Amino acid sequence: ATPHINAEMGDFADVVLMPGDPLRAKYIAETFLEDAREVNNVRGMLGFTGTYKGRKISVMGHGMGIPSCSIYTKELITDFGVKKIIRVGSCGAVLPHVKLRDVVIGMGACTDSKVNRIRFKDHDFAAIADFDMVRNAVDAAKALGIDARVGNLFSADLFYSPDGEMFDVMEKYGILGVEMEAAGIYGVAAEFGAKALTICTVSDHIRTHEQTTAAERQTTFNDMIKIALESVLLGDK
Amino acid sequence: ATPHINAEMGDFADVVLMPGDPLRAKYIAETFLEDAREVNNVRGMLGFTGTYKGRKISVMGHGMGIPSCSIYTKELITDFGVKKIIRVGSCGAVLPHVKLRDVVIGMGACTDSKVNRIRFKDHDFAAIADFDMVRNAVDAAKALGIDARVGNLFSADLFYSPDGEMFDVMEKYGILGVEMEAAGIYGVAAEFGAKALTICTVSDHIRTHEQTTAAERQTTFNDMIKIALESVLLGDK
Amino acid sequence: ATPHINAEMGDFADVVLMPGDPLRAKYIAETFLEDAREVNNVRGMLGFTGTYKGRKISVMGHGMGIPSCSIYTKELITDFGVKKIIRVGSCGAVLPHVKLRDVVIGMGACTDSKVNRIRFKDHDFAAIADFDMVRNAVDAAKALGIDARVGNLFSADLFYSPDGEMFDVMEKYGILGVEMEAAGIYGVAAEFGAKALTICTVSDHIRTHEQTTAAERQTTFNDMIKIALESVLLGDK
Amino acid sequence: ATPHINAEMGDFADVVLMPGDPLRAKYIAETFLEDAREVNNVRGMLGFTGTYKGRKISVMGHGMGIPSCSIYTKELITDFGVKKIIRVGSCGAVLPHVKLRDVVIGMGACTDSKVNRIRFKDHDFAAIADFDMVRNAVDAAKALGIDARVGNLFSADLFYSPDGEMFDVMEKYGILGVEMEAAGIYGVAAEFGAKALTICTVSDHIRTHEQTTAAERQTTFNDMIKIALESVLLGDK
Amino acid sequence: ATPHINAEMGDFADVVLMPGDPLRAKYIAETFLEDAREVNNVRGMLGFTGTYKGRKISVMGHGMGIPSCSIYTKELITDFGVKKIIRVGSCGAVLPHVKLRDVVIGMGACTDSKVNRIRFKDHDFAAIADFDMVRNAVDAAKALGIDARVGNLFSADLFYSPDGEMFDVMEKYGILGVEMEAAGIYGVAAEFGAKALTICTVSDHIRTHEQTTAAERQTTFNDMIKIALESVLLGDK
Amino acid sequence: ATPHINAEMGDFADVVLMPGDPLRAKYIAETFLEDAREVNNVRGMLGFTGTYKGRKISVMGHGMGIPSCSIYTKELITDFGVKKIIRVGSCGAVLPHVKLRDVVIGMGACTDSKVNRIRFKDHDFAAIADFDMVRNAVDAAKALGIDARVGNLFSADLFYSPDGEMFDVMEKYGILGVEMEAAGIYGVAAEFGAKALTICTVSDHIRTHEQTTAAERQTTFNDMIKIALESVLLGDK
Repeated sequence: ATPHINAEMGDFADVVLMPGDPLRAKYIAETFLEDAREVNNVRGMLGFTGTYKGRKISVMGHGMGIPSCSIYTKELITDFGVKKIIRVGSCGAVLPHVKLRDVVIGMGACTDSKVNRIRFKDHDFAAIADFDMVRNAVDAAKALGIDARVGNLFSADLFYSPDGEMFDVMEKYGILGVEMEAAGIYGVAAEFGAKALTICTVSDHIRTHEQTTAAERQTTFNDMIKIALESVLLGDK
Repeated sequence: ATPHINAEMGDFADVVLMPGDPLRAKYIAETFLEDAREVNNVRGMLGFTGTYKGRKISVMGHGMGIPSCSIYTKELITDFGVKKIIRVGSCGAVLPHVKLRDVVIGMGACTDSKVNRIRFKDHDFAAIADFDMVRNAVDAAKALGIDARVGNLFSADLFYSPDGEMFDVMEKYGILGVEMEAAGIYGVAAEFGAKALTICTVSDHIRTHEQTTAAERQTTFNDMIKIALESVLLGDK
Repeated sequence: ATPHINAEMGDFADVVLMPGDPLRAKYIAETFLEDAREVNNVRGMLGFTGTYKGRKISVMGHGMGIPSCSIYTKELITDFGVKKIIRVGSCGAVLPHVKLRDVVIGMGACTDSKVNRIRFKDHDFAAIADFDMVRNAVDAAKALGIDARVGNLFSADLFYSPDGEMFDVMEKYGILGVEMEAAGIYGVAAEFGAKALTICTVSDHIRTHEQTTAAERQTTFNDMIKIALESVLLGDK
Repeated sequence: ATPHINAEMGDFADVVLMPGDPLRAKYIAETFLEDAREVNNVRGMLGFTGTYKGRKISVMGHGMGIPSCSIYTKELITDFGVKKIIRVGSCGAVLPHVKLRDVVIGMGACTDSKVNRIRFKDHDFAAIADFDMVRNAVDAAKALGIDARVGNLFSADLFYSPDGEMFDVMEKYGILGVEMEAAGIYGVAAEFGAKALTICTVSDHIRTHEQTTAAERQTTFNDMIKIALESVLLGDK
Repeated sequence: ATPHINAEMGDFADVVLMPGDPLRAKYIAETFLEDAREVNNVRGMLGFTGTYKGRKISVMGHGMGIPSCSIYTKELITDFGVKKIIRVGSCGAVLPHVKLRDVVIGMGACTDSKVNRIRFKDHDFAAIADFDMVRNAVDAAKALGIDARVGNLFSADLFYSPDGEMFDVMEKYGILGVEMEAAGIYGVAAEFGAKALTICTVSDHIRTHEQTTAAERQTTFNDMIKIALESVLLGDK
Repeated sequence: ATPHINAEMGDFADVVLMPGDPLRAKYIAETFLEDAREVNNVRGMLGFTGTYKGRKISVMGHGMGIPSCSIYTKELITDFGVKKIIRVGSCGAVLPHVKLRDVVIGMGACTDSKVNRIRFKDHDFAAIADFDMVRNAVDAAKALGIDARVGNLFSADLFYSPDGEMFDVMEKYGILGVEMEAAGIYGVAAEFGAKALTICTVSDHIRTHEQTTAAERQTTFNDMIKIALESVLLGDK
């Protein structure tokens, strides 16, 4: 047990899927995991562990923002022996040619935060994902007939940024999606030596204002989860 | 409703007390408020509205870190008409003379987050609280026989910081307590024209590694909620 | 004696009001103080010490800009035993709802300077005044029928700045007045463990370019100086 | 022609291998390509275009440092239709487990330069390689029996950095090798919408000041050239 | 008349000598100038205009610190048509081979201040002096039998800096002396197209805490003022 | 001897002229030098050593950009005993009055780079030249009938910069010319206690793209070379 996780060593698997919403963690456990048991709920941040096709896989929320997820990722890595972390979430798109429901693989993650600068003596630290985990995800995605876009994500600190012009800048450099924690998870991974990956589904477009229809929204969410779980399977063999 | 709050205009009172833990919000609502009704539950971020000495008071968690609490605070103001936001929580003390169970009123808040610079054209924005709210808290505390320490808090972005040297700097300029969102809340209030204040209690001492036992923890927390509540009543005249 | 102050320990009272202009210090000495004698004049910075209602009080100029006043405050603190510093001055207003002749109290102070960042390892240091000194000033004010505006001031490094847009940002973030040293004084106070406060009178509106007349200037100045002296007495009770 | 390249559009192939040294470019042209011809030489920066297994491929020196390689990469993309760019060079290792002769593939590239921040509104731009090109390079190496290391490189502006503590920070965050231009090339690629990748051989080890011998560097260099040329062929399939 | 100078157009000569102490201005006027009249005295900042060998010259204090001297210089250039400014002052040395009483001419001026960055889009602005004025100052010195040292000065915002480590860096890069306004003057000069220069005598040593004696100081001061005056004559040709 | 220069001790004169292009190095050596012998050719960076009017001098290219020239400069000073470096190149002019074919002497050098900040604890280092070398050049030019302009240059990192606005800020602050390495050389000269100077001729206007013929360029280039060479002889007196 750590200050933010009421669990003991062994209660978590070596790989953890982390959605933002703790309730999404509940859903994944009850929909894709077999014999899933609740391993944590300290601050309502539900966490579960179970088996997917015979492999033990844990699921837990990470809260909103880099500060939130950084805490949870550090403890899991340090006190629970977690080796691989896969974040599953949503992102908004700036690129017009990037449509809704598109699966985005965060090879790297640009950011608004200063976390990386504090760690890297105010130099540019490229927050990147693990090559093998990205590869596995790509291979697992196309196996399901889904075309995933491997590229740059943008981790924002402020969901409500006062700098509108930044969207134009993001588009010019081709960031695939803007979310709020990929870069942080990557910093934490590099610092404590673990492997990480962030997979997102474009839920809404900053330009062509439109969100996914609830039904299709949940369908694509499940496609993403399948992609994640399958990549893990593909990753240990 | 908002993308992070499943409530309607009118479901929230003009004053909202915000602890970090969703479960603490529920505790306050069920122990101090009368006829508390759940008004929010999207990501388990429980929100409740009730009564206190006739005064309509709301309580809701804000999560961990500046980016998390910033989203909720902004939505409560712009979408639910909240006028005053009072953060209740705990902090770590760095100064030798500051002891556990001390009540710290964050008149100002230092931070290593870049959210303020993004807003203030990369200059120094003194994230400060509302004066009358600070004063109201000192009056309520004094009436309760609880001596309060008014000063600067430090909102860290990384609970697990790689820069252990910063604690010395903090001590050097006498920061009363270290926590994770005061600066962001003060940043939001100033941007959207609201009033904010963060009250904290010393739960641990950075230097002399002291922690409050479970019993004291609950006791001091109660004293803190008591202070914030009476504070609001004082501010009505 | 110091390289900037030709006096010995005892020549200065424990509290010292500090106007910008040394000529204004001479004024206060002979208009408000009793038995006030000149204790310093090294660089024209006239310093005086006398009595107000039997309380020993000193008055000395601080020059224009943070680096200037930072020298005098530092020296008074460490070599002349000054406990409280109360800068009394003028400022310009950006907010339309802030009228000429208004007395603004600086609870916090933003700045274009880098001094704070040099001290605070490039982070965000909230340059704040002493709380007790703030309410004391506010109380003295109301005792004279004056309702002071308590908030953020902005200590500019450049009177003639090549950045006009900065005023707009100031307006949206509610800064009450633009002056040039509160931030520095607050930084010094925090570094050497002393208490400080800055009270200003709106001499002009930067937006609606309207200046206070020499007549109004006198009347408001007297009022402010009165407030500062009375607050001191309140702090002795 | 451009101000730095005396060639007509069409003289370069859609893919360009770029070593730091122009003489090494000539070496690759005469040693690995068939019917290679000199397509540029304005400043001794030799540029050749020839064929490899029937595929048209160009080779051109890029010079030392981000400013030098940035000029060339941009011009090739914008005025010569170059689609892919592969930098081949050496790098020094700082991690204990990264041995000499090891082939390092820069999936990402950290940096000392301010070029990225100048493009990215002073935020963190994660300079990354093209996922497909990285994958192809890994497979090409695998087929040849070479175990490639995929990860983060560090592009330094100062070969002789007065800051030696940086090497330890690099070691702490797992950078695989330090060179001088990958981050710049990746920045240009993202700005002008092209594909890039840098492959390096570990020729020196910062910690245990060990270096490769004349024989070791010639042989390992050719292995790298093969991996690059083969990764391209693999990319057309 | 300006917000800080009650003089009128024409009251100032095309060149002004600007010592730090307003009193030194008085001394210069009442020693090196004939028919000198007090054209300014507002904040005790004495400004006189006289004649030196038929050459009309003004002298005026500028206060201590970049913000102070920036105001006076700006107004003198913009409203009083002053074409050349010559700051005369003391400076502490850090280089061992620099001895007390030495005459240092600042061709350039490093700094801690953020004023330049605000002016230069956060880039590095080389705060330099006017060449001809430097060459003339060297010549005047030669004729007077003095060997002046031309190089970099360091204009510090903080006389009581929290980090003495910076002094080692200053030494490392051979800076001749540390004062508090050269960089601000040079910035204003460039911003408005005026010519400026700063001449300093080594009043003390940082490493070897040794201050110059008042006796030596007076004569040295006179030697420097003579240099600055002789140089003005050389520039008129 | 060094990893970037395959020459030996004594093979270089204590002074070295450095054009950007190594082909130019060859040109200068075969047009102005007597018995010039090739001393280095490693990366095609042609270095020569000869005699001009009895005085032994060297010429060597430095490549494009601060990083490249920083490498060569450091090695010449620390490993080959070079006492002074003169960079001979071209620069684009922003000021209207600065005409084509004019000779600009960089007394100081503003920059886009972060190298100086790395060396000067993130403060403003005034990248300046050796005064003596500057005045010798202006004199050599005057003797040749050319009135050189002495002021500030801007050493840019990006030849193809996305921020087109910087050109107006430069214009406002009077920079004489834009180029890519002066601030870097001056930085190395300061770190290793050597003397440097950069002379440039206006090849074209960044504003109105006025382009001069290769013939006029050739001629003007030679004038600059003659000035640089003569100044060296004057430097021996």
